[PDB]
Amino acid sequence: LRFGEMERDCMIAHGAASFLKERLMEASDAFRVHICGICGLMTVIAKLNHNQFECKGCDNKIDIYQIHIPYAAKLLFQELMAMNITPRLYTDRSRDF
Amino acid sequence: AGRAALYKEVYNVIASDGSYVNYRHMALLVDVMTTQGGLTSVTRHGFNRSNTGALMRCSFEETVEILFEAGASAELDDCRGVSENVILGQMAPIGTGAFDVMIDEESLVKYM
Amino acid sequence: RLVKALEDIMVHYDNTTRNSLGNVIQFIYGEDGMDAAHIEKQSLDTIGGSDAAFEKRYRVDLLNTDHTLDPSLLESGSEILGDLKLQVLLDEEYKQLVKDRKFLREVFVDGEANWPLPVNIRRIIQNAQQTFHIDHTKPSDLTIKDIVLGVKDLQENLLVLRGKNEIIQNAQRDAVTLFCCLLRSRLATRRVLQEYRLTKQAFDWVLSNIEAQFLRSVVHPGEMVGVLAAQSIGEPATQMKVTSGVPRLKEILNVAKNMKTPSLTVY
Amino acid sequence: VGQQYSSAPLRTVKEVQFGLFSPEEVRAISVAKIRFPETMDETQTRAKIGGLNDPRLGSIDRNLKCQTCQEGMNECPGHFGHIDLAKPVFHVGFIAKIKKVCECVCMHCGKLLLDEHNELMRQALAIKDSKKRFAAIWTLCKTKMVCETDVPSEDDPTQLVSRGGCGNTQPTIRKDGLKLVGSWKKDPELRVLSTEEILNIFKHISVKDFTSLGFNEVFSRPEWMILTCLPVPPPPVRPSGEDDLTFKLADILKANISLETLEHNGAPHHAIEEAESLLQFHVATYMDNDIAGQPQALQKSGRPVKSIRARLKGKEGRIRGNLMGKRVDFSARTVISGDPNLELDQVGVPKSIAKTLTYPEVVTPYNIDRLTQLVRNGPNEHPGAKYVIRDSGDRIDLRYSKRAGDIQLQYGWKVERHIMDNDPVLFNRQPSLHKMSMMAHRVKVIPYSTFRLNLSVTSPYNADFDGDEMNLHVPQSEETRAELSQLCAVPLQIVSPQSNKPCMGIVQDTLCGIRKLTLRDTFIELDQVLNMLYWVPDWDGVI
Amino acid sequence: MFFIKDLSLNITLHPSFFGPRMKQYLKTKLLEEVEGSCTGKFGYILCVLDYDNIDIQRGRILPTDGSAEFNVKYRAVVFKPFKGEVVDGTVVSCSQHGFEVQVGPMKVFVTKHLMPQDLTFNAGSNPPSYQSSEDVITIKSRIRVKIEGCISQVSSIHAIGSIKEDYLGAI
Amino acid sequence: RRRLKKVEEEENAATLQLGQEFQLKQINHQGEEEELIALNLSEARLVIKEALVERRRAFKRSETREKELESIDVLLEQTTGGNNKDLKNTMQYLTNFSRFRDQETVGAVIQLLKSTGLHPFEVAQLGSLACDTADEAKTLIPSLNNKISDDELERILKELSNLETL
Amino acid sequence: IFVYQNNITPSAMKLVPSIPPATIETFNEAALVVNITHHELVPKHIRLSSDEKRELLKRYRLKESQLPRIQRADPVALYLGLKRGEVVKIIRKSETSGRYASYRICM
Amino acid sequence: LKEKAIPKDQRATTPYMTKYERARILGTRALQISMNAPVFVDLEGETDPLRIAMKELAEKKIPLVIRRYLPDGSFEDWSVEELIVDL
DNA sequence: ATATTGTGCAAAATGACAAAG
RNA sequence: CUAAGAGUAC
DNA sequence: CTTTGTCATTTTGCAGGTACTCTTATTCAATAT
Ligand SMILES: [Mg+2]
Ligand SMILES: [Zn+2]
Ligand SMILES: [Zn+2]
Ligand SMILES: [Zn+2]
Repeated sequence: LRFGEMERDCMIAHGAASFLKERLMEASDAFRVHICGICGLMTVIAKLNHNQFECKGCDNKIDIYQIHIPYAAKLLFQELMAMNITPRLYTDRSRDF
Repeated sequence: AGRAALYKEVYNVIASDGSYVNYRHMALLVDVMTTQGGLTSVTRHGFNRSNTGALMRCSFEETVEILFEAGASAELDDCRGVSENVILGQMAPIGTGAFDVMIDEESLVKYM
Repeated sequence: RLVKALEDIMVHYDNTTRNSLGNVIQFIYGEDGMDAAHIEKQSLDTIGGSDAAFEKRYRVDLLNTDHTLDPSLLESGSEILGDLKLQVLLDEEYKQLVKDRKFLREVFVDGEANWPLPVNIRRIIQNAQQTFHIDHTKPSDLTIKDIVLGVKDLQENLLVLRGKNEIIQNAQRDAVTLFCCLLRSRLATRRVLQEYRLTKQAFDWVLSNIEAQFLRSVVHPGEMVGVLAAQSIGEPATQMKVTSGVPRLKEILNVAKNMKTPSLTVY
Repeated sequence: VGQQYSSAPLRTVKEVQFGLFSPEEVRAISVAKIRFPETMDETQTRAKIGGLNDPRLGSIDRNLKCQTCQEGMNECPGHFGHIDLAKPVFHVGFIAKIKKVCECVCMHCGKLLLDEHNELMRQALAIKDSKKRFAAIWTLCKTKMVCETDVPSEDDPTQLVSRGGCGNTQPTIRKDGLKLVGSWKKDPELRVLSTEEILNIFKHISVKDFTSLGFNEVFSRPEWMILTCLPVPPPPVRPSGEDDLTFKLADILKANISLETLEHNGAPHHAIEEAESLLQFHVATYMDNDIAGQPQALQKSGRPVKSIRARLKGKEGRIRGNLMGKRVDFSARTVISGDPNLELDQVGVPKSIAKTLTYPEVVTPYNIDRLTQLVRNGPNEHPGAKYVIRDSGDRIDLRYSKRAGDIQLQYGWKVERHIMDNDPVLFNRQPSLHKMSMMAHRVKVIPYSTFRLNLSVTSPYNADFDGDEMNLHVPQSEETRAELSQLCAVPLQIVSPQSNKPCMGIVQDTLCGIRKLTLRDTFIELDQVLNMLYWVPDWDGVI
Repeated sequence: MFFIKDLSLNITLHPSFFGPRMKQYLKTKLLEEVEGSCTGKFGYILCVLDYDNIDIQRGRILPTDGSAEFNVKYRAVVFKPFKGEVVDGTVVSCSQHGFEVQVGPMKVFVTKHLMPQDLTFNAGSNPPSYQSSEDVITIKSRIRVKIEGCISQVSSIHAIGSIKEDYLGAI
Repeated sequence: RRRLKKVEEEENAATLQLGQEFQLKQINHQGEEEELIALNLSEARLVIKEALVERRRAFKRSETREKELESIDVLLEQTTGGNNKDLKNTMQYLTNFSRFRDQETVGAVIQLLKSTGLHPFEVAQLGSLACDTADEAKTLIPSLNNKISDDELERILKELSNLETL
Repeated sequence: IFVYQNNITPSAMKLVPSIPPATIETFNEAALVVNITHHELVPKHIRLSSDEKRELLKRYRLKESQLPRIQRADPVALYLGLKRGEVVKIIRKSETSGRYASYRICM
Repeated sequence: LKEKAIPKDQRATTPYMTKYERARILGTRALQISMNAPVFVDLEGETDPLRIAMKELAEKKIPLVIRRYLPDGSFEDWSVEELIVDL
């Protein structure tokens, strides 16, 4: 069943954030992807069985993080990259609120 | 005075058919519309032009143009809006997400 | 469009209303800090009526006979007459009521007396009357000083903003001014001793219930009031000489340079 | 089974930093240089090396692991390649921006036209937000048509101070399709501004100049608005009958090879120019096929090609169609019926739906017995269980499992079992114009094929029983369950914030009935009084 | 050289472990992961100072998971070699390509290119050694060496030392 | 800042470029800035022993080279558990090349080097290396060039050599 | 304050900003015939001192941009002679609570 | 963190637990109980983790603290024990 | 004999253009 | 499988 | 001589939410290996 935009709006108005996250991630599509702390791109080669992570270009192997994002979000970021845009994802703040 | 007149017009529209809406909702609407010093329309030309985060702005209208402008201008999205966390699939900072639940080890020991 | 415009508006832990950027939309939610679900329509008694009717309803004089009080109303009803300090208390209370009358007549120019306010005082008074078995004939156990000081303490206890500086205190007073006007209009000395005939324990119970209900009527931080307002405005629109209804709503939200019926009102 | 364990630290995204790809960054992140327009080799059974489906970009076959990461199609995100373009081309999305930028900067010396010496320039540069800075700078410098090698002094307009200006005359720039034509003032000389010269002039813009213009030194420089290395999205982005993106990439490679051969072998300038324009057109339509004026790049079947911008915009784009709202699991939908014998917060659930939708309950000493009983009951009878998930992530399907014998549950395991009575469930009717049109109900399993709900709760849902359908969502965790029961429950919604009054009431038959019951004429005899008293569940038992 | 620095580590605790001995579990799990460890960013990590009160802070329940993410801050004694720094050590092994000197927890490989020409390898000696006109370098022999090249790997720091400069060699 | 990529001058002790996180000032866990302190071999050994004996006391409530080596081995076994190979090698190296015995001498050394107002890295190197003459110290430590007068360095090395015991 | 009859020549407008701290303000008589601030729609505007602005920002934890804005061409702002960065406190008759105090920063 | 944390002596937020706070506390505690966390209360036969969490909240035996974030990034720590549950 | 290639708002932005100094 | 179109329910 | 405000054009982006069923169609034809 489609969980449309205004259903999301009703859940927001109810204030149930965890249920909204559960609907949009565990109930539809949860994808674990790897990024590096230097460039926020998903261009990390991850060999999980060998336990080896490496971002070519940045030339790093310990500044890696894993994030759970919707697979549609990963596809969107890859389509942005293919269209010459860098949606760098960072796991810490660089500015104050 | 513009904000007061705007509230009066919205209230007249709502009460034309005899319906009643609490004051605070229309007050919030007109306050948002006039918070920038002028009349900010509820349109792609209005509220969507405020520097409030590219990801949430693109979810409304002119999506790809917004992404292109954000890339060219190297905008930083701090992921405070609801749409940003919806897109990233993490608990938005709203309702039950407007705080952090932590652990009081001292209290935990104190209980036994 | 409305939902998208207002989606990020939230009430924060300092009771301000802010968007995703932290910009302040309202320094206190709804200009009173109250949850809409806890608001009920009630009448402001001071604003209405005539000056003579207002005096008869509220004025209490311990030194004359035109606006005296029946000694049977309260236990010490024959000793308070001729006193000075209690007359001072009544004088300041009546002066405050007159000031509230003027203030409300300034706020509501048309004189409308029924407005939505958080705590329903009438229901509390009825509950106390039916709970403590007020017989309406026995002299009241209350003392005038008890009434006045209890009302003042209750006003001090209606906290919306918890800060500890001049700005926050002034904002708190501005937040509770109208509800305090209502409270003084209802829990006046004359009304308490004559119309309602509360007792000491009943009066204390009324004060505690008013305080608890007012504290329970405060909006909760984290409430997504923007989405709520957008939906509360948009849902009636679906049910829907001068343009009105949905076309006029469109003319308003889309701030249109040219509108179909530009009319001007001259007094 | 999900995704196997990863040792990388788990964090949440805090900031999204936008920008543009530098060509050297494109080359650094790429894992393969795409050169051949074909996808499969001559054998038609494998992917051609160096082609558009290079196994280093990710495996197009479920049976083969990715050649780069050695992970299945379940794990491999896909890895970008890169096409090294023969000549620079404009990015279709930035063309106007590029025009504005080149209209703000000298086309010969690559310096901003009006330095701080100019009067309005201090006001323009004092602006804080980058967009308004750029707008002011552009509306100030667009009408300046000379580099002004020498300007009157800021102190007074008597002496002349020479800036680093070449003194040439800037042209008036227009766009004719995918290219920019500049007309220099006749001493007009009209000529197409080559993308190479514009790229060169952008590379000569000083750091201060383009950071005043609103660009970033590290994340987006103006010369990165010119394409010289196209990133190649992996097969995940264009899965296969090839995708439209694959065909457009093949066309881009064909045009690139044609231009490169025409340059290598020499040719008249006309042929080189035509090949360049073809490459520009292909690259542009690969990103935005809805360019005003130009004709849409049709597909082999004669239909317009689906560009990436088409994949992102619209109600069915990625954002609105897949991110702001998406199809979900553990949901049901069916026709609704009224039931005066159901509580206000109860919802009647068909037995088949209750047997389909499931909840994962963690095995605990407090629920070992009943969970074991449900597992014994199996998935074909209600109440029962449908799956058993072990602590290792392995999933046991209760169908085909009774052959292996009774399962001995252990604490920490999960039993994915049929939804039973009093399970909180979100109940929704569309269009769902307000929060009351989506409320939490308690499950009551009933033996018919319709959702059943109290008559009083139909008003907030705006629901009838003339064929209306409603949707049901099952929370899958204790947190979501709890906040559904404690925030969205029907009783908590009785008084609406919309107009500070209750939104549910007595309606329809009961309303009529109550008016008939409370008339002064109405009197009831002893037997009917006893019946009516017993019909009240909480009646204290005194007549 | 030996320093002490302010380090932090993010540990995650399962719901099962939240008992009165939670502080003990956090402190022990900081150990067995940082004690005796090696990182390229800060060198070797040998021990943790100030064990009596290590700043564990509050912890943070991860939503949808229930595990708590503590950010334990502590003081750790580290040994970070640096380029061009003289330090003492002991030889433990020798070979054709060079010889290894034990400095603290690390082994520094001085290559055969980075000794005076008079010093030459000798495999005839048991154990094999490096012999010159005036001195011989054997197993368990004190020697001072200057580090001139460091490659910073994470689980194994590698450094290059030399004795070509004046007053470098056996003590 | 969040600069993608990074350009850095190569680390070089002689240039005193110890690293962006090895600067002179470090923000402590309390939020204030403190000088980047460096431990000489004897001082580091004493600090390690103090920490380990404190840990042993906490667990309980909850000189000559051979005897010292045996005692540190027994205490190391009692206090911590496994993965102490690096720690053991460091501890035995410290006991072998320890320039001082007890707290008083290392305190005197650190205050004497403090009196110089010199860089912590340089004073730690001076206290660690058992140098003899002055030009020898300068060639051992290029960072000391054009920082301290020759006579002062030679004399302080003389008192340090005097403070050497066993 | 310069009060003119019909208009100002634009060549006179450019020299209106003189050497600071002196400021020149132009008003048209036709725009001054009616005092706009007596309209019941116009609430009470009170300019804040720098100390008051600092206290406000401190107490509400705000930045300059996080306050509601008032344009430096608004008729009330021109009436009070507001300048950029100055904050006006607005006192309003509210129908939920008797009095409501807002603040607007001149931009 | 030191600058972000507002000292306990001058917290200016409401002392009453909000509805969202109560919902999330009950959800988190129920989830932890469901994952075999220790229970700090006596059980009268209740088996649902959610109602176990409710019983724990009724007598203030939940060892959690809310970190209420202010719009500027500062925060106040309120123990569940001291928050008043009136709603 | 078969693969390969020849729509209607309505706001915003922009351009043309008679008056003004 | 994909795409387009048509009809339809509230 | 250049502004300057001003109209008349050009863009140009959008157009409720869910849900069901069925039908057709996937470049035609000429050329060369
Ligand atoms: Mg119907
Ligand atoms: Zn990287
Ligand atoms: Zn791969
Ligand atoms: Zn130039």
